[PDB]
Amino acid sequence: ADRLNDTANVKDYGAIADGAYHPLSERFATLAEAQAVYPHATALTDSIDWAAYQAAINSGAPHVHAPGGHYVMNRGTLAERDIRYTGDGYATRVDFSLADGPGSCMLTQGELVQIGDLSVSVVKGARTLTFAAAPDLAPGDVVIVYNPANGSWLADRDPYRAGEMWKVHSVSGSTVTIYGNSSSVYLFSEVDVYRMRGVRVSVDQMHFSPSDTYAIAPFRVVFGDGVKVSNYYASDVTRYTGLEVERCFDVSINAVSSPNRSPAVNDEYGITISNCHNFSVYGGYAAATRHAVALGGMDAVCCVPNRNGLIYGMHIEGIDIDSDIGAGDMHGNADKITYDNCEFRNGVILQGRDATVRNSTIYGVSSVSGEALYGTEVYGGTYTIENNRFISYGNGASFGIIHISPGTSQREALLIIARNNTFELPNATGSTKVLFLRGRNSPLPCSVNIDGMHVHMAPVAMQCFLFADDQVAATLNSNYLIIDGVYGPSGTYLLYPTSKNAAIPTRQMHQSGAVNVTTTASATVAAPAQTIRYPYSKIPNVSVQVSSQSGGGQSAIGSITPVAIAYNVQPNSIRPAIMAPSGSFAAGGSARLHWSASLDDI
Amino acid sequence: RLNDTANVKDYGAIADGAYHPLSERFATLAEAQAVYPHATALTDSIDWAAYQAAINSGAPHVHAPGGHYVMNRGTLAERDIRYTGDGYATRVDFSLADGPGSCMLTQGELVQIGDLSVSVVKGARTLTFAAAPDLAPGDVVIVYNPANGSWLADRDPYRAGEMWKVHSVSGSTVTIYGNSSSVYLFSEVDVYRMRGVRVSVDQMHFSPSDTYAIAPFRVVFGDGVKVSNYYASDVTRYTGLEVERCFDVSINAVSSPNRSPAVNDEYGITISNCHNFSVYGGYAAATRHAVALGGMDAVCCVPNRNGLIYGMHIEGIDIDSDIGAGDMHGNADKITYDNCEFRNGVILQGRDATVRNSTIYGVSSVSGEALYGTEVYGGTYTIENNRFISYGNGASFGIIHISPGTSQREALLIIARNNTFELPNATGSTKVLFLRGRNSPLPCSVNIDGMHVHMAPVAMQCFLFADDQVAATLNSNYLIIDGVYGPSGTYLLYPTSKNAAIPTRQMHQSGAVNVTTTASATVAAPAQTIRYPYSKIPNVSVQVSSQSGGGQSAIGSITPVAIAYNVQPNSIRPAIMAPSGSFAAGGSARLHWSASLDDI
Amino acid sequence: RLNDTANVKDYGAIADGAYHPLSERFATLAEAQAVYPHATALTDSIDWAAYQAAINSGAPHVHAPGGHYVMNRGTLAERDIRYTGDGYATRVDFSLADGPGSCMLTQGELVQIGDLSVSVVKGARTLTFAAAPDLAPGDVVIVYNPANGSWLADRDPYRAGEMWKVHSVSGSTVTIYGNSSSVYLFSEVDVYRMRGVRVSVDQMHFSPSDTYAIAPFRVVFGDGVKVSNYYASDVTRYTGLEVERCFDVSINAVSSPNRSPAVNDEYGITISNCHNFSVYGGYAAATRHAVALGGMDAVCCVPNRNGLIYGMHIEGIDIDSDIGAGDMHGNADKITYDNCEFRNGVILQGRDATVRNSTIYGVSSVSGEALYGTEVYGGTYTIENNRFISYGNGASFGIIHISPGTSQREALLIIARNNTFELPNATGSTKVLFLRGRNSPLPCSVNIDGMHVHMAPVAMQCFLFADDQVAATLNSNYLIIDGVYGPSGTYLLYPTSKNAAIPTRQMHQSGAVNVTTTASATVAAPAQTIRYPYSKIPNVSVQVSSQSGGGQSAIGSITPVAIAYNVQPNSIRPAIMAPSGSFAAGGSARLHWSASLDDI
Ligand SMILES: [Ca+2]
Ligand SMILES: [Ca+2]
Ligand SMILES: [Ca+2]
Ligand SMILES: [Ca+2]
Ligand SMILES: [Ca+2]
Ligand SMILES: [Ca+2]
Ligand code: NA
Ligand code: NA
Ligand code: NA
Ligand code: NA
Ligand code: NA
Ligand code: NA
Ligand code: NA
Ligand code: NA
Ligand code: NA
Ligand code: NA
Repeated sequence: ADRLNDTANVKDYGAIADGAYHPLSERFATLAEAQAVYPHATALTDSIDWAAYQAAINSGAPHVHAPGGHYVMNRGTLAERDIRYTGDGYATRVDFSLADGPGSCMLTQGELVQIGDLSVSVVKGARTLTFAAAPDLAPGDVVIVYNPANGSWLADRDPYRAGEMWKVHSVSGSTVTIYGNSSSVYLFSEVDVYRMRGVRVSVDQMHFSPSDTYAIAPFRVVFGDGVKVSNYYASDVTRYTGLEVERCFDVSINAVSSPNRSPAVNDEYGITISNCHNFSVYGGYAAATRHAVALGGMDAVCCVPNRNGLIYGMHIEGIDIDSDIGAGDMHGNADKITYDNCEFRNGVILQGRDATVRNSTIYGVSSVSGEALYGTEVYGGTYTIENNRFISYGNGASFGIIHISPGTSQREALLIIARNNTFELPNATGSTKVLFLRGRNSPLPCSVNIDGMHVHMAPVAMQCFLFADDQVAATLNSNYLIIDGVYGPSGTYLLYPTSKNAAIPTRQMHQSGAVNVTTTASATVAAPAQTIRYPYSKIPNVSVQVSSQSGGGQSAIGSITPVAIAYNVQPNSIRPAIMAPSGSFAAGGSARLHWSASLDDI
Repeated sequence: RLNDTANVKDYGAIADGAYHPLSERFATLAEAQAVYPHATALTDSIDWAAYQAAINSGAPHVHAPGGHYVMNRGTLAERDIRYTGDGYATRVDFSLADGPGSCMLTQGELVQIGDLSVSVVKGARTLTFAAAPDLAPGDVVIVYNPANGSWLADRDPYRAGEMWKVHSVSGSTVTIYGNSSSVYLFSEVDVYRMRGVRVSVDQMHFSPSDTYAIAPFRVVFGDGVKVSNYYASDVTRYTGLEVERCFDVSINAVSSPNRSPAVNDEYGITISNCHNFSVYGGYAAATRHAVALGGMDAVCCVPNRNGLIYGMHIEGIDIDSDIGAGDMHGNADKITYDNCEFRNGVILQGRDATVRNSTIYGVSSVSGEALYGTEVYGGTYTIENNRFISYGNGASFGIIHISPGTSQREALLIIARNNTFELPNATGSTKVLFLRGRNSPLPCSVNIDGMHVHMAPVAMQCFLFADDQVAATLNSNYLIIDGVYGPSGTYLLYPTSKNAAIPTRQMHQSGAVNVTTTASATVAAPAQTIRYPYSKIPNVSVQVSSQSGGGQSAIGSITPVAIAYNVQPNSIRPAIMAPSGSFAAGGSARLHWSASLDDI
Repeated sequence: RLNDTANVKDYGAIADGAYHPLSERFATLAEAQAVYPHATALTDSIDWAAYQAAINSGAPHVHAPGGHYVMNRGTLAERDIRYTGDGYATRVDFSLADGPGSCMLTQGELVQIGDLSVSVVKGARTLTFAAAPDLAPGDVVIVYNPANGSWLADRDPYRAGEMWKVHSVSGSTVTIYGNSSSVYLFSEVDVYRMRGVRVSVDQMHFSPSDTYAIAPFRVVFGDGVKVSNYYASDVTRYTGLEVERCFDVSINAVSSPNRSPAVNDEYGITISNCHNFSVYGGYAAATRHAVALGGMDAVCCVPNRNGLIYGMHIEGIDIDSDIGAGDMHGNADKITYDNCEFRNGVILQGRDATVRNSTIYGVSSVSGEALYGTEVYGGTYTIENNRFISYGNGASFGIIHISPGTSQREALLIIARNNTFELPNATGSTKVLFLRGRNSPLPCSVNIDGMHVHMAPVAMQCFLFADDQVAATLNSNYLIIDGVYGPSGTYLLYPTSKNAAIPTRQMHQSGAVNVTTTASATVAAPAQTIRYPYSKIPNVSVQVSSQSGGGQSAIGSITPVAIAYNVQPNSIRPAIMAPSGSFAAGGSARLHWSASLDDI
């Protein structure tokens, strides 16, 4: 920068910003005259507000301030360097309604360039990269490995491609020390390697409205490193999205208010994070037709998964539509994304690998089923669902309240961890399934650990706490199904048994009871069948014992030493009994028959 | 205006910490008014006159450079506005102001619209009006029940109602973002449109009126309100900050202490009748409530709802009528504290109240209640992953004490999972979780799973105490008490006539004891203590092995038949019997036992 | 002051990334000093001279517009101050500065006051002085024990003490916000008053001295410190940011990487002897500790206390002496990490240390320890709702490894509830949680509940290993191991002579096996494997049913009597006996069993 100023105020550069379109023709008779002031002008139709804005950026000033006003922009702006954008709050409205075509937005874009190849394959947990020749990298650069094969992350969509970003600590010869560690295997002959020298971009106290005609965010950062978004507003988001960051590293978004209100067609996102690493979204209010927070991807080099994302302390709202979908998104190109301490009105999506939601209030979508947590684009790894309060008005019948359904694209074993959750299901029926695991010709094991599943307001026996099958295959491939720490209506199966899950090892909650009996003149005195509140999927492991009715001292019953046995054991009932060693009891004696049950295959 | 930023000093402020009346500068009121037309009296301060002049320019951004502004009148803005200062050095001091509006007030728009024609059900995602409504996308629509106590009877201004942002309107049908928490009968509610103001404050320090109880910075009918890097001092009467009847409010990095006498309020920051609010990343301190969640008495004084308070350091002081530093008045629905520190105490009231992930101290009362609530609507009270520390005895009030009354409107469920309790002064009267209905009209049920008591020096009364203070019995669907640890002799549930009929699930326990046979038909082991006694006779098992665990069948010539010879809530005698005849004296065995309750 | 915003370029800075000595502008030192009285030599840089001149103006707000400021001296401010820049483009570079104070320093006031007359107890909420104290509301009062190692003996500067904000003073009694974590004997402590500076920094980039180990931006004796949108680069020696002996510190959206050789420290950001601090919303990276929680050696170098680190991405690198990226030195009390990513490793040390809701990787050592601590005071170490991933073997050091020594001051309780452990390189020597006292003087007790091991390829050594490396026995009140899942053959607790006497509670297990009778008095099933072996003989039940579950009583002419024929820690033989005589061969039954331990 041989720049003349450090802060550029857009109005000093000629902006009118009175909410009307003012072409350069209002001020200049010819294009040549206009270009003598604004060399970047291409036509006299170009708006004065745009010409001024781009002039301010072209000054080189690190800080570009747009004072209060309604800037009517019929072209996008471009910055390719570190920049801090500010306004006066909601009063600074930057409106791209009239802009059309690629780049119809406030775009800031860093540098991405392909570098030399690796000579050593990256393993999971690796903390160095080794190159065939000394790499063109310096401390602080971001290095990206990228697998250009379609679907190399997940086959569900071609742009779901594998790869990863790391910040560079140091370089020694041909070995690069990276911060963090590798989530995945990257074979050296399969991946291309890039260097990202990202731009540091900040936005604060500004309000944007997007193009009416072209689906693009009104403020967009590409190849950012150290991106800061605060106190950011959108309005008239009538097509696509209010904000997007793409192929960025180290992104912090807080106190945003960026609602989408577009027709439900293909996207409809409040804010959009695309192919980013080390991002945080907190302290704000997100709203949309479909996804208030959208975690997606685009189709370009280094379109690697969203990874290492923390979305927390957010109010996340959507609306009822025909094809109901959760307001908190996660597209399948996701790894190590965690929602924590959020409200979802309504619904959350867990997809990709290593997906987590904790400490949240989560509503079922307004479908017949009322699924509150849904995912199909499932890579595998661990899906963690902990300390949430779920509320649904649906029936959980065709799709579960939690519904996780991997398909042929699954790449690793899946483990679903669901611990200490509450489920408020006032419209539950005998078909309701609280957690529904449904493989769709899944190729690898899918296993479940439920521990702490408290169902509130259910008016009748439900189908089950857990439903587990494969819709296509003859059996579900799984290592275990654990169902523990449940509460709900009597008659609700722990696991609904089918031929598809009968072979899978299972652990099912311990249950117990006792019943008073009066003896008959019989060798065996069996209680009537005692109901098991939450039926097992198969005959449980049981105990039975005898005491007095009161718990006072008692040994013999009449002249008989009573021998406790399990006379009948069903998945849903038990008949404890006592037998005489020889002969028969006398009629009229008294006892209490105790029983317990569990399954513990793992 | 020429400038979209108005700097208060550029409008004449002195801001040197002294009172400068306009009479210092102008000989007559007319002369003053020729410069400041808003001036009313020559006593009005120059700092105030400048500040209102700045706002009156219409500038979206009003900046008060460093200085001590001595304001003896309040300021008013009724539009979107961004306020800034230079940090703690920008001190806007309303000490000398008295009367209504003795503050920096920013206020939006609220107007009544037409009535609904369809009752709103729980979970509803549209509203239907009798005629096409005067709403546009982005407006906030508020339903309001003007009947006193229509949320909770405890206080007349605890009225029912709800705010939603408008997505779209088709005919008479409005599509709302989010969903309805409640039933709203169309003949019982009024409907309002709120077109709120976007208000920001950053890098400013306020001091309130000395005489009139009003926050020094107040936003009413805000939408998209942003507060950061905000300080208060000399908060000697009421509060340091208030937002009222706002939607979408974000408060971070605040340092707004209260230090007023304990009388009627004493709030660090105050959130009154707001929806979709967040408070994080800050330090809150007060005499009573460092963070206060309250309400006022005006139209659309609906419950605080959908609130997230997280990552906060929340401090109070010891007072005579001890009360938690983290407040929740009864006009609260779906308020969640997460990852906070409370030195000392939190309150859970209203409906669907939550605290998770927090370090929570007992107040400095005899009882040392750490979590308390009485103005209880119902729904689910969730208490998870906390570490509680109390120096009290938990006797009259529990360490967790939840006590709904006649005002309860829905069944209550208390969920207390994976909590730790550090109770170095526990006694034989200590109750860890005390559910006490006060003539409650509806069921109150409990699920405790994971309750680890540390440092208790003696047997406590119980992990759970559950009763109704007035009624003959407690109305409840279940009491579950599982995953506990504490001193031996502590009841899982303390049994009384008031709770005897309630279905209960109680932690599995077990043991074993070696015995030597006597020349008897029955050989009963000594009484084995049940560490955490049950509320009634448990469901039991008994078995027999060798003492070593090596192979053993017959004992002498006798096939031993395991039985439960006696069972108490606090002990058991497992035994073995001979099928006929007697054992010989001197045989050896080990008798095993287990116990649980599982009514639900 | 003539100025409220001072712009450093208006005060003369060039800031073009080159060193410009004052000699470029002034022929003589007399002329330089006439403009810049603070100039000491003509070699002093123009950028530095301008920056110090801007601070010396008294302006509350000092703005450094975009530029690369080449500072060959440090700056000093001793008052409330707001620093701003234009973002990453404002680069304040102290590379060329050397010696003490080679940084942007802002420092408040600390003075010794009068002594206490009453010892402070745990939970105390007032302080009583021998004479009326020199304190006012809002001040911070600090008690300090100057004896070396008075917090932990491990290091001399780990001294006891505490900070509180003053609410009010009545005679000689001070009312404090919050409460006392500790006992402070009045004869052992000195008392100080801290009148801290309110300091803010936003939108700035720093680089440190090349030669002297000091943060480039440093606050000492701050109160209400605010850091946001802060960057560092070329952190080649020590750290990018440090706050020291501050109260109420909020740090968000920082990007401050360290990249120094692994020698003695290597910290991204550093918090030293602070209270009521929060770090959130950012990205921290370093050679050793991305977030460093340490201390210095000076008066009032009290423990870090009441700290919340949340929603952070925390990264380190592989080094020879692997160490966790999320630090906690032993001088820590009530520090909580929540909802963070650790690539790789976290440390829990001091007292009352917590990590929840986090994704935690094992460091790149042979053992792959993910959570480590040895400078252990005691209290409660809470580990909840985490997902651990390690590529190590957990053999010499556990995945979680907590190892108090002789310096331990209070009983230790480790609470590990609902964690998941991904251990693809686990072996028969792997220990998930390893408690290892090193001649510990006080009890160390464990509650594991919910420990789910994923990807382990073989039986591990144990879920819990607990011993003392030095003493003949481990001093402990209890070891609870519940809610586990992992490979078959993995011990719940690995038994040794050192832990054999400790009360234990171990997960309930069960099974069943079909048998066909022989012509025998006793029909025993073969040994049934217990998936997770107990540390000693479990408490068992056994029963008999039909194989189908259909009705069955007698087996031929025999009433079957269930017994525990053999019980080992790792297997069981349920059996049935005839009361007299023998079964006939060829009858059918199903023998059920269960097991648990519940000493506590
Ligand atoms: Ca669209
Ligand atoms: Ca629908
Ligand atoms: Ca008051
Ligand atoms: Ca008190
Ligand atoms: Ca160093
Ligand atoms: Ca290493
Ligand atoms: Na022309
Ligand atoms: Na119910
Ligand atoms: Na008004
Ligand atoms: Na209108
Ligand atoms: Na309208
Ligand atoms: Na009232
Ligand atoms: Na009405
Ligand atoms: Na034998
Ligand atoms: Na040092
Ligand atoms: Na028996």
